[PDB]
Amino acid sequence: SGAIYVGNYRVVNRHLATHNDWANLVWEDSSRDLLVSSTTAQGCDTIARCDCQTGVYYCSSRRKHYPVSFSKPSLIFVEASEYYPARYQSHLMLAVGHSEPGDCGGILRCQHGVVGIVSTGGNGLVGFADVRDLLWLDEE
Ligand SMILES: COCc1cc(C(N)=O)no1
Ligand SMILES: [Zn+2]
Repeated sequence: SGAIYVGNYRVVNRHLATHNDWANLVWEDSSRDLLVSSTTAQGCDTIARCDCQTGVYYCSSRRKHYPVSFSKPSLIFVEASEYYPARYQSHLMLAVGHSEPGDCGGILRCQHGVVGIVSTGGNGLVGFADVRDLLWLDEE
């Protein structure tokens, strides 16, 4: 589990979005595993605006943050997980690291801020849903 709290937006994995999220929906995209909802209180996070390929992510299944190198966001085939069938996911970055389903929502960060959230795992990789292209998160 986990979210990004930027301005008055909550960014969650689409597959972990709650009824309140859907009832306060700003934007969602199944192909990216992302959903954004409204918040009453302003959040503490800053979104990275960069093309970094190194950062640090939180792995809840290890209670640890790990430094990783990651691929640029792309359209990637993802094998079946407990929460999605095998399918293509867009805007996905991969690193070598540990990720189980419950790790979804952990933040990947670089020197510029939040890069994305854990979205995929298995076979010794962790996949992150990028948010750095979502420039509208920084206003309004
Ligand atoms: C004026 O409150 C609007 C509102 C409600 C919510 C919510 N419940 O998620 N977020 O913003
Ligand atoms: Zn960066």
